[PDB]
Amino acid sequence: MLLEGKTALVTGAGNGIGRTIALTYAAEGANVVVSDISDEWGRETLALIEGKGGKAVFQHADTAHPEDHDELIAAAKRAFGRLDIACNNAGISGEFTPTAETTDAQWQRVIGINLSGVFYGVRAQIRAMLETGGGAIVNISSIAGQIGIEGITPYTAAKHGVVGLTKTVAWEYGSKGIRINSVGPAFINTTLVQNVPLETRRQLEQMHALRRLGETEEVANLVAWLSSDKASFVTGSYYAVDGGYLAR
Amino acid sequence: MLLEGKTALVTGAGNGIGRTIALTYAAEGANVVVSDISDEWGRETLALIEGKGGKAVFQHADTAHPEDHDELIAAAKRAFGRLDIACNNAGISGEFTPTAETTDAQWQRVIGINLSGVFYGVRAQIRAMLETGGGAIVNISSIAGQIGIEGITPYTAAKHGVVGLTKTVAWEYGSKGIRINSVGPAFINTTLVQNVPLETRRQLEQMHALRRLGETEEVANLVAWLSSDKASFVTGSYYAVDGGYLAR
Amino acid sequence: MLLEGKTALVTGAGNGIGRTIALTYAAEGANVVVSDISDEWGRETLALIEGKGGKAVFQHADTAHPEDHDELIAAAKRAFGRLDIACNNAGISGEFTPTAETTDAQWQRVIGINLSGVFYGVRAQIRAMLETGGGAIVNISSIAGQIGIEGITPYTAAKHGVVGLTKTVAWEYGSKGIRINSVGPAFINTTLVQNVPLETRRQLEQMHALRRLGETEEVANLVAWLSSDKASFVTGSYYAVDGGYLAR
Amino acid sequence: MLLEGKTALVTGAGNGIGRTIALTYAAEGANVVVSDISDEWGRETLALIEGKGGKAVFQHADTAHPEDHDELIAAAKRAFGRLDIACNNAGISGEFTPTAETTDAQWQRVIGINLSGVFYGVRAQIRAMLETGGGAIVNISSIAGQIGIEGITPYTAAKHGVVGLTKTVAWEYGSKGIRINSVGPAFINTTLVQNVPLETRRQLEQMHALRRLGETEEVANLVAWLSSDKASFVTGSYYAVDGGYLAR
Ligand SMILES: [Mg+2]
Ligand SMILES: [Mg+2]
Repeated sequence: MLLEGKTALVTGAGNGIGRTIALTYAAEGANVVVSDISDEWGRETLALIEGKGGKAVFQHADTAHPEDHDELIAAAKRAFGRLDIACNNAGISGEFTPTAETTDAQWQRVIGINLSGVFYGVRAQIRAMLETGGGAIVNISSIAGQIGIEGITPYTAAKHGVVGLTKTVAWEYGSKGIRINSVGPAFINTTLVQNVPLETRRQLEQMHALRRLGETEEVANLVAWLSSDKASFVTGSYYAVDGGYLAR
Repeated sequence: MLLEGKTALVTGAGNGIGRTIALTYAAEGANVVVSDISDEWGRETLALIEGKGGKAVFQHADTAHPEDHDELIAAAKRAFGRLDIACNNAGISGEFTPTAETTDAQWQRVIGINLSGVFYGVRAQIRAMLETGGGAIVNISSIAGQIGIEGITPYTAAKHGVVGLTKTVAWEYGSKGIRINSVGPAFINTTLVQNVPLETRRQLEQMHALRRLGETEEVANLVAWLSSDKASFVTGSYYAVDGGYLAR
Repeated sequence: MLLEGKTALVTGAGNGIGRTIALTYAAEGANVVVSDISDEWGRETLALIEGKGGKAVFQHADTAHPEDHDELIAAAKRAFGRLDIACNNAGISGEFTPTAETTDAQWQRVIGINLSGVFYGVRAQIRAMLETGGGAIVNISSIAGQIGIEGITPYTAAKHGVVGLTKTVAWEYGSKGIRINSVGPAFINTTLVQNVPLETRRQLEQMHALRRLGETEEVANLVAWLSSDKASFVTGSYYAVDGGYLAR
Repeated sequence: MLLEGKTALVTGAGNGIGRTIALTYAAEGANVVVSDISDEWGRETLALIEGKGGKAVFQHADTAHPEDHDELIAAAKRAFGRLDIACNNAGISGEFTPTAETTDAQWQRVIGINLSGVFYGVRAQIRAMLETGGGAIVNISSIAGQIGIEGITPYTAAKHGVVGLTKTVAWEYGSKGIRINSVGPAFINTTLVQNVPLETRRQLEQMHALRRLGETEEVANLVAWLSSDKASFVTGSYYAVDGGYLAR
């Protein structure tokens, strides 16, 4: 086990990559504070964990609301005594819309969830970890944190911004035992990409060196490693899980 | 003359890098729409342009307000008939504050000006330029768009976000006559920077391979070149003007 | 056990990072072909592996000689029957010498070992792995594959070259069952580094966000993970183990 | 004029991007030392320059031979008194060959010309510039200095290596007034790409945001700017001229 005895929080854990991250953290021996804006999906992730003999609680949060992060910290300390690990996993892309046609609401919503929500989490997490001797934070960025993808200017800006805030936090808090890294998935086999046409999926697949999409466990495995004491010299860094996407 | 007969917009043109960009645009023959949140400062840059025989007007805009960008486009159209070039110069980093102590207001203000304001500007500028055959946009990022600087998490996030949205927009509009690139200054001898102790400047200087700080004209020269038809194969890219800061 | 039943080759395995990589591979259950230019050092690493109950052999190779790579493949095939994993660990930077004073012999030696030797190894390893269904290759680069370090132009060139050839090979062989990635250590507490003055180490330490040097096990842990089936969506990519060095 | 009164050397100047660089340097007012391994092509470039009223000489060099660089320096000092500017422009890709099939001679030849030849030039140039108060060096890298291109492992490694050696030289010599930068062209309309099929050229074109190939003047214009006093805060940096290639 990678994470025996450690307490981990995961945001956006009711579905997709966040759900797998939560399940993997618990399989690696972590106590997990599952969070999602959906109570139904969040509680289902919790039930998944408990059904496999893991230790977890569910706490609702809208990560775009600063105040909800304090409730997350509170839940961790109350259930498990300390926060060792946090994963800021978040929103989706939004709809594909050219920049000239992108509305204020699209820009604001994507920025809110995928960038501001990460800052608010990271700020609360740091505070908590500083009390119990440090810890490890992983921010889920994207390949869109390194390259651009047409139609999703807001997400690209957000995901780049996550890569940046990882860098400055690493230097601000490295002395004090907080590691922080970003993870950059490419296209992963989750709901949204499952609903598009075989032709479009083949097109996406062909943008990867491995010529397939990734699985959520392939991302989670990385996240779990970066969250572990095996990663103790790893901070301020972007870790792709991109099947070679960025390499061409 | 790199820019004879062109019409350029410069945001944050009231002082520092943005003032010099505006002057250098006029010196290279462009008509200039001077913008700034401060009307007094914006009017001053206009006065310096006009003093040398340049053609310019001033138009107030709060670039954090989406609607004010329409007034800038309109001013360009009213004074000179079209928009050929835009430089989104944006602002400053705010006070150095570690992430765990950075307030909601700090985060929201710096994001709003240095990231959202650039998106609202790029959006408006694309729309305008598409009416008359295209043009060139230069976004001023920072070294902070590529590395972290302790104490300015919000600015680092924003400036990384700027590098990302440049990439997307370049692919979205590359066939439609629009080039867009980002510029990454390091520490530049502005009035703000001038006042810090010879010791602290000696510390900033030593972070550059040239072992000095840059001048605003060294930034503006690059911006002018990137805005010109000499740069006709240059798009989607980040151009440091950093005296070697990123190279170590 | 990340690597049960796998057979791994490690070059430059006689000491430092390469010795620890080899041990950690054996500890994770792989058979290990130990290689090094120094037979005494290579035999020592073999002895430490065998002492713990690991399965290993030693095979001399000068990795700068293309033909010696054939002897390494053959040793893997003779002792364990196939090659599943290879780590091209390569060497050291040589003496710090400014570019204008760097000799032909310095340039040619460092390029030969740290760049050409990696290409000859990757070439041989690809050929071998293609015979039995594929495998995983990890190239040890450096922070010097992403930034410059004064006095080691040849090493900087080589280590950047390693990051590049990783990218190409990943696309060339990604459909044929081969993953390849690069690892970028910063300054690591090897015997070489251990002997430098507490002052000079304090200067190297301060260049890392963790404000210390790394341990060879912190590098090897990453290498082992990247060599394993947990890393099944990871290819073409650079994975720092740099304690935050690149983040400023 | 950008370069009035300055003396510039260009390598690989008998054809393609190097020839255009030479012609542009001379149009910008520089005295030019044209160099190529082909005397015939080299002398034709010289005649082009002289026919437009420029000042230049031709000096043969094989840039893979260290000794030939001393002859280049000697020619500059003898004809024009000093070296202000140098452009290390070089070889070609070689044949497209998968890594497992690439021979020792292919790896050695491409590395020799595109990497070692750049180091040997840079080493000689530094020495010369240090005598007359510094200057500016531009290294022609490629998009292959940032990404991988299947079939050209040697060129990818070489072009990455050029990006790296630019970084360390910038820091070693920034104090002493030497600027050094790399330029990264994408696919440019030169002989080799002119001879491939419309279908293949359309495929290449489609890898650029501008959806066309670049022209040699678009590259030279950049090189000339980076070689000029307008670029005085620009060093250690990679400047794409890639039509947006790297941005996706
Ligand atoms: Mg790409
Ligand atoms: Mg740095």
